[PDB]
Amino acid sequence: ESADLRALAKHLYDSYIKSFPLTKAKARAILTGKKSPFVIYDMNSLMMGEDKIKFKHITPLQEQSKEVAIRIFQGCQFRSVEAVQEITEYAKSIPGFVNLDLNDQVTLLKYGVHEIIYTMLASLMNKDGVLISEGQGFMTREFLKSLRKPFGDFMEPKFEFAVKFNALELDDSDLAIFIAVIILSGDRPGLLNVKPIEDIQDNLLQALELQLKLNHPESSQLFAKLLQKMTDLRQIVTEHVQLLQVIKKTETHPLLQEIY
Amino acid sequence: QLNPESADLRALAKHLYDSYIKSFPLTKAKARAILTGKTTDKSPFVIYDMNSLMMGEDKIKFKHITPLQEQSKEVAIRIFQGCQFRSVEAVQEITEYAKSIPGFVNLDLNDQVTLLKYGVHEIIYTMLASLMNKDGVLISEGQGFMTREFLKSLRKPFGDFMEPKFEFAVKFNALELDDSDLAIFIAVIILSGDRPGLLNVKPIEDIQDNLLQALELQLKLNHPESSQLFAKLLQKMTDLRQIVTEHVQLLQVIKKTETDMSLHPLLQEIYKDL
Ligand SMILES: *C(/C=C\C/C=C\C/C=C\CCCC(=O)O)=C\C(=O)CCCCC
Ligand SMILES: *C(/C=C\C/C=C\C/C=C\CCCC(=O)O)=C\C(=O)CCCCC
Ligand SMILES: COc1ccc2[nH]cc(CC(=O)O)c2c1
Repeated sequence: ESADLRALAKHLYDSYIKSFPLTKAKARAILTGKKSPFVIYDMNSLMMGEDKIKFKHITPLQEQSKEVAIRIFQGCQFRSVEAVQEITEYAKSIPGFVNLDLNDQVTLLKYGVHEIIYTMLASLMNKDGVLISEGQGFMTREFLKSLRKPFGDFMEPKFEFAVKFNALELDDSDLAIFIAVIILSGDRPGLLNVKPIEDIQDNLLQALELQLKLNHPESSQLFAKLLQKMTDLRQIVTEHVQLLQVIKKTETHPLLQEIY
Repeated sequence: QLNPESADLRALAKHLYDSYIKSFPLTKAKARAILTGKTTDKSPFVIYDMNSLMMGEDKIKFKHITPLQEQSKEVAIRIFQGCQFRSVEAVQEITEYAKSIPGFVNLDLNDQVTLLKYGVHEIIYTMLASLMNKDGVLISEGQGFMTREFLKSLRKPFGDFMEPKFEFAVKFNALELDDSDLAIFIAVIILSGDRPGLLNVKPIEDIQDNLLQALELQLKLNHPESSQLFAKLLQKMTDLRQIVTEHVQLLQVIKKTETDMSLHPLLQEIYKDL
């Protein structure tokens, strides 16, 4: 069976590499400084970042808000929607996932993408900032935290999580299995056939356990610690939805709003 | 097979179970015995409505399980004040249990308080599942049984307090853990280290790691054929967090809607800036 677990782990890694452009290994090389990314540390930096390197985001569109805080918040949305498709492609590569009731596949993705988005966003963050637009840029943590109204605190919670999550020192091969475990959560509301879902997650967990023991022999109970982080993830997610709610108190296209 | 390493983990498991039995008067084993209505000496009086409640005070005498307020003129309030007193008593039991966790009393005094402050309700909900089945919950140390529907029809504010507990319990109980398992799981909850405001996270994480090791072996030896029970159990910890958060919000509403109802100081201190 150990062979089958290593096969699964390898398969997930390969798929993870193909589905996600910017890996943690790549992101870390850039973050530690081991072509420097454009650093957005203030307002003028931003404006030059958009101009000197048209960030493939919302910035191009007219009739927006031309208000930095609002445009930054919306760029986060554009990228999130983009990430959702990468996550979806990856999910279909998970053994058994496609064979699940189609409604359940949609339910799992619906409730799983936010947890995965923040998990992976941690790979692109350090206590000082976050990598943006395929790593071409680095947006300062301080800059983000200096945004007015409720925008100054929308990213901070992700940073706090990232700092702690990153302490586990997971690599892409570990993350590939962890992400799949998140997707196959049988406790998502509205599921029609929980059994198959838990059966797959059980096999994924077994693979994750072996992966962490072979990959980090020195880290006692790393498996247990990683699973505990699920608590942190869901907290950051619900917390995110709440701010997202309060946002409907600022009033920050129709087809665009439909898309995002 | 057996080695000095796993031997130490088994000794710790035994210690924790022993201490658990000494700290908690109503174990899951006793709870299930009463619930499975097996015997004729352990039969609880069932409170499923007002009249039953009225007569319950007679049969399953409540040594003021509900704060001395005589006829508090309100079922919802009396029941509520009743669960408050029980919670305080449970906090006392858990506190006694915590001191038995190797290394716990050796940690910084402030962290000791922090760990109890954030771990207490999570443990209470975990153990409360031992006293529940899909139809109700044992009360007054097992002498009584209050139905889920009765509690569910209390009143706008209160009628919603227990449902989330029951929902959790039905799923958690599906794991079929026994007291020896829970003693370690509860110890793991207490020694988190990821609690807000901890001064020295390191020593705490070292203790928890050893407890997680103890829990892992325990589950595999006690539940041979229950694949990934360990991981499924740890995932339940997020369910507990949810319950607590939701319960806190309910309390805020009660605080404002019932300005004439006192809330226990101990509990108030625990929820403060939580
Ligand atoms: C926006 C919110 C989520 C990012 C979505 C997925 C995370 C994984 C990779 C993308 C990160 C790179 C990037 O941020 O573009 C978070 C923000 O930092 C807002 C900035 C707006 C994006 C340029
Ligand atoms: C209160 C309702 C629910 C119980 C609340 C908390 C559970 C705490 C401890 C359980 C023990 C678990 C263990 O140690 O195994 C119900 C009442 O008590 C009110 C009714 C009183 C009648 C007026
Ligand atoms: C229903 O009344 C209450 C009031 C305050 C409380 N604090 C802790 C609990 C335990 C639980 O949630 O069962 C509780 C119950």
